[PDB]
Amino acid sequence: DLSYKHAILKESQYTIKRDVGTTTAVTPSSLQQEITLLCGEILYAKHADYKYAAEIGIQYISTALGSERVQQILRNSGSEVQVVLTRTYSQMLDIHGVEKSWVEEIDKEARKTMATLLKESSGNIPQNQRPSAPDTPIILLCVGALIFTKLASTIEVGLETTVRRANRVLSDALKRYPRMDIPKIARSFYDLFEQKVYHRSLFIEYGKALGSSSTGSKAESLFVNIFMQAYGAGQTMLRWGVIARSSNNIMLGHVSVQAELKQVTEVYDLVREMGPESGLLHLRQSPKAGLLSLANCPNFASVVLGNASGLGIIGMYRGRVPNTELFSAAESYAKSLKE
Amino acid sequence: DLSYKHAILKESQYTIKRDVGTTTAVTPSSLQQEITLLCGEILYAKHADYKYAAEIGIQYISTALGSERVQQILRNSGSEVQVVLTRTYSQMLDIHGVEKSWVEEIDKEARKTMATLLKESSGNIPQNQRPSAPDTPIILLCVGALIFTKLASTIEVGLETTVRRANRVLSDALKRYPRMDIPKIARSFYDLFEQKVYHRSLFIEYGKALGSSSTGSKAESLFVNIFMQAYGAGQTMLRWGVIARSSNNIMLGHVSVQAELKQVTEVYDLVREMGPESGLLHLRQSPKAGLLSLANCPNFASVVLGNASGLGIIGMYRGRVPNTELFSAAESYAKSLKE
Amino acid sequence: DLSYKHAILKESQYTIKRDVGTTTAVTPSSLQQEITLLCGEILYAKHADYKYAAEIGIQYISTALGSERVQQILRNSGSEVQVVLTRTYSQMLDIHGVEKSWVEEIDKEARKTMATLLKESSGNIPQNQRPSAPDTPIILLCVGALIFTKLASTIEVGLETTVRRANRVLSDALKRYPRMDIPKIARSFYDLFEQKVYHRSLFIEYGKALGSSSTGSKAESLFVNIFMQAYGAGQTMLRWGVIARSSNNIMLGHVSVQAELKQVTEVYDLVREMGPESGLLHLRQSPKAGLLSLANCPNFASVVLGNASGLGIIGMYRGRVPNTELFSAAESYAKSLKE
Amino acid sequence: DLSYKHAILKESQYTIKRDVGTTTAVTPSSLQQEITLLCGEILYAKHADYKYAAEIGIQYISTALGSERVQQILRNSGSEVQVVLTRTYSQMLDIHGVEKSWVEEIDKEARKTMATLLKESSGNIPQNQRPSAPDTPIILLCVGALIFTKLASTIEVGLETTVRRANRVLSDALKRYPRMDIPKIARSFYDLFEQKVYHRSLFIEYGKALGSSSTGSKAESLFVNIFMQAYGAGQTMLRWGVIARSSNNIMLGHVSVQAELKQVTEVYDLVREMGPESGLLHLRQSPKAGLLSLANCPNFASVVLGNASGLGIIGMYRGRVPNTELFSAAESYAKSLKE
RNA sequence: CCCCCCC
RNA sequence: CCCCCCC
RNA sequence: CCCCCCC
RNA sequence: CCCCCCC
RNA sequence: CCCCCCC
Repeated sequence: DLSYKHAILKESQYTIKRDVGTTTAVTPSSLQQEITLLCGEILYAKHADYKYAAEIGIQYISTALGSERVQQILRNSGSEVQVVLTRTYSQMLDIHGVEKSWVEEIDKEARKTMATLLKESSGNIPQNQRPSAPDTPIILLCVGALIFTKLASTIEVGLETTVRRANRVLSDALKRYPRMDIPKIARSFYDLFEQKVYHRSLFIEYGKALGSSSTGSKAESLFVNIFMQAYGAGQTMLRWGVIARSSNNIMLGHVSVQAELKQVTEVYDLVREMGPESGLLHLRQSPKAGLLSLANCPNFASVVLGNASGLGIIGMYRGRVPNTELFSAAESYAKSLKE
Repeated sequence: DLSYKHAILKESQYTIKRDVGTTTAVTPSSLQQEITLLCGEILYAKHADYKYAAEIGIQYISTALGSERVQQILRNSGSEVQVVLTRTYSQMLDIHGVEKSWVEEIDKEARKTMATLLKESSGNIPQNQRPSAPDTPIILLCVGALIFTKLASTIEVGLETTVRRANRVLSDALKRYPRMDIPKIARSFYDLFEQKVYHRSLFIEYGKALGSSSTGSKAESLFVNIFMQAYGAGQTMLRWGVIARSSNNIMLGHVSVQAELKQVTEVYDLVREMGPESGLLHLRQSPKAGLLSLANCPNFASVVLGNASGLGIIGMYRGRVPNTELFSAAESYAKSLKE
Repeated sequence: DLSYKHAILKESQYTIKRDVGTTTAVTPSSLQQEITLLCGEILYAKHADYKYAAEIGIQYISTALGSERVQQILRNSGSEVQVVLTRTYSQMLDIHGVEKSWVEEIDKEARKTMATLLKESSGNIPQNQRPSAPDTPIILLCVGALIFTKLASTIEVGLETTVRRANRVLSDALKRYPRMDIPKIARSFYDLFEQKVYHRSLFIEYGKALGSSSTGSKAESLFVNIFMQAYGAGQTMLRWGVIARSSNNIMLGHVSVQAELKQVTEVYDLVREMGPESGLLHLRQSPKAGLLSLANCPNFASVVLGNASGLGIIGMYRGRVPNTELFSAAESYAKSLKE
Repeated sequence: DLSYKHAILKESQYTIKRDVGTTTAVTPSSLQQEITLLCGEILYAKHADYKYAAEIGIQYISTALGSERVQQILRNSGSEVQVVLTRTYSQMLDIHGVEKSWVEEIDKEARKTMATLLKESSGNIPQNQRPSAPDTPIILLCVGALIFTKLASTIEVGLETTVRRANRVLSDALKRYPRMDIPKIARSFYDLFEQKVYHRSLFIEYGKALGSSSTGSKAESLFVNIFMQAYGAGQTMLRWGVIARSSNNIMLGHVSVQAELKQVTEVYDLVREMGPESGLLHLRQSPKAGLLSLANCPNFASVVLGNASGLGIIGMYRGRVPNTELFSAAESYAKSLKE
């Protein structure tokens, strides 16, 4: 059945159309040196409103890939959003859907903070501490990638995890910019990813275009590391299933587990059939996701969760254990094997 | 998963573009006999500023490979830096991005030192002690290759190791040039490698074009020896893992180590899949590096570090030991086997 | 039937008469050295109005072919437009149908830009950067030829494609003239081609008189390359049909495809019967075009479009697929053969 | 389509007219014994200005073919240049477009060098070392033919290749004339070929009139060897395509390659249709060149370039690889077959 | 009615 | 637009 | 550039 | 319905 | 996030 369902979904002669009357903003590569400034003036000043930081990160992505490539990416993502270009005025940027009041506020706040830290201090600002640093857009996109790995999770868990992991992953940027509010920027990125779902596809295309590069700075290598940490998002049950098989859990040989193993292997075969893009299904909110669910094998899922709980892997996972006896037996065996 | 991640990174139909508006300097082979002089006038005099010694070494590399081949190397490294040629003036060199004041200072300092060592002494300067010696550019590039092997490490460790190893590796050059400041030249080379990342690719191409040569002087053989000592940079955990497997450590048979051995072998298979260029991934700061990390196998890494500590190989390695009990048990077994 | 229709259209003893009371402008060869200046003063300055750039390109064509040959070309194109010669005044040109205010504005804007770029800069303007360069009329006609290849398409697609292709085809001219507005010049050329349809015949005659030349500059070779890229305009279905036959698509052997293959071969026989001038039928808007339509073979057209979609050739083609089942089957087989 | 494009270009009832008000210089055969002297006084002396050496070689060509035949050659090349004859004065030559100051400078420099090498030396100048040697014009035309083979390439590559190949091809002349500056003479010939394009036709006519001769010296045989090495200039992709077909590359059987093979064979059929003069199309800058481009078959071109790269033939070819996956696969297969 | 991609 | 290696 | 042995 | 830990 | 010793 599962192969037939995927065959129906894949073999479609008709293309969906959505967001027909909508538009979005991009910034041409000719403005990259400008957007960098903006992407850094968000980082070293303490701003009251961090509402469009995610849009500025996506603007930098658009400068990197190019306006035409970004339009093509949005078009092939199933969304008929018409790209609107970015202009300059007196210079500053007039990004579509980003209020000019916001851009002026961010610029003025950063200029005032820079003046205050230059007047009082000894005037020895290093090359990495200024807003026009060239890795500041990647530093903002690193907060974006941290909150990207938690798009399958909830908002509160995502924000808490982003802040916790960014105090260590982004320690160097925090030292360079003492006053960068990872919570508010992470909230902005979560809002962008939820509202504009095609920007998940744009962000993934940037991740690919960055990982495929021949050279990169440490900021881009960090961004790619986090982006790849997001790969199996929304499918931790499959990873824990292969973990359970590697652990040689005895309760995998139970009668009901052996009964469901056929369709479990069917799900894994479907994973292989989709191939490399299967991992990005839940990150993209591809409607095709959910063909990879193991919820139709309650006993296998309970055994997998029990094995994970025994090994300590389960952590604070919020999934359901359908069959509690199998869960407890698997947990006991996994603890025994671990000890 | 790891094979799929590498498949995504490798199978990219789009090329990255960076350093679009930037330029760099090369020196044509027709100026090699001139750059040699410069590359040696850095070595036998005591200079206040050693800021661009690395750029002069890279200039000699550009003379060796050729301007067009160097432009091609920079282009295929993912960087759209426009090569700027080198000219002469009254003769001395006007290298782009190298201030003419610096070149004049180095030349004048070397001429004054030569006059002082000729007026006072008996006038018996041998053929190897003069700045126009033909192995002086390779002697400078040897300090560069020593600091090249420490690009994955930190700056202070790199400089300390460079000086310590250069007092023995480069003893003959030090005898020939009593006043050559390995610390400042090493600092210059570290600065060049950090700022201009495409010059890592140029330096690797010189290493290949030198190792592939049919003949070479002892300086070039030394440079190739050091360059090959840099091969596995940034991946000492994989080397220590194969060391642990060769040592037949009993704690490799632990439950958790045997649990993680599958994905460990996956990392090694990915190493084989990339092939010869895998070793140069961290040296080049290829963003694709980090697919070879064993950080997702904490128990295997702890066992490997314990085995290394028992054998005395660990030295002063600064990696983390995740599971301390496995580390201590492996260290005890490794010491027992060593004794 | 199709041969009979073409026989009726071809065997006509009566000549049509149109544009009887209309006139058009030409420029004699004696003014070529003057028109060149104008054709280049459009290219290196930033003009508010680019309305008659196409007429200036056509004026240069008229200088190249000659006034009498141009009148003959207009007469044999089915249009009874009376040629009006070009005069000079105080020197500048008074082209018929081109307001003297426009010519004065273009000349003054170019002179002011030249004065600004000479006063501020170091006064080292090369021979190719000045308006009086002899390939500037061909550079303008290259934008005209780019928008010529998109006369069967729509206006927006034509302009987008012209700009995209001119950033690469005309990179050297863009470097020579940093401020040349390919969008506005392309709009002017599209307007000319739509309003004055006999100028399509003039432009084709220039393409022939240029391709037949024994020698030419790189600009003229580029113009001929683009002009020949326009050859099969308006008939991509025939090209994709021969592509499908070359691909040996199995769905070509379907019952309905084999039913329609007879009249399909009739269309191809008509193509051969018309011969070399068949390709220029849609470019010229020859009313005889439409005898080459494959719209009366819906199943063959659907199979051809499916084959193109499978091979990736279809791109973003906007034609209709009549029979969706054949389209999908052909697409599946074409993808299978491609893989 | 390609056959129709060539049919349009070939079937033209109108002849182009260019260079109407221009003139050029020829030298009658009655002055050959004089021009020989000049053509050799360029070779054994060290001249500050080598500006018109190419014009002197072309003058010798004009003496060889004859003034009337040279005028006819210029006329049938599509250029309406009026031949101006050459006169003598007190003897020396007054060549049109060649300043008499230049001729006097060359003659005086050669006479002074001859006096210096006769006064100091033992006075045993052999018959081949004097300027009046009868193969000196052919020795100059050999540098001209070396730079002729690189007219499709760039200026810097052409000059570098000319010098590199002339140190070996023209070793005997270099021994006879120690001070002959192949770089400056090659620059002069490149300038002539770029400025006066009809002189490419004259130079080709000399190549034909020399190859058709019943007897010749070793200089003329060398000139014909180089001239024939120039035959396929500007079309190395076709030669590499037939090389790939000879290599039986498996990736030629790919789906897209087999898709494009039809129009590829169309290009080759057009090559056969034009016949012997097809090779000289790019050398002559015939505007008809570009009908032979394989740029409209990106997958075939990528496979051909990959095969060449595998066999080591690609060298340092600067063409584009459109489809990188096909290029890499073809390169791998070609290396495997080579090994 | 016809046309509609890429180069 | 085209061209781009070696001999 | 080409040629290059033996009979 | 699906998802849900850690890095 | 990754890296981190010695030669």
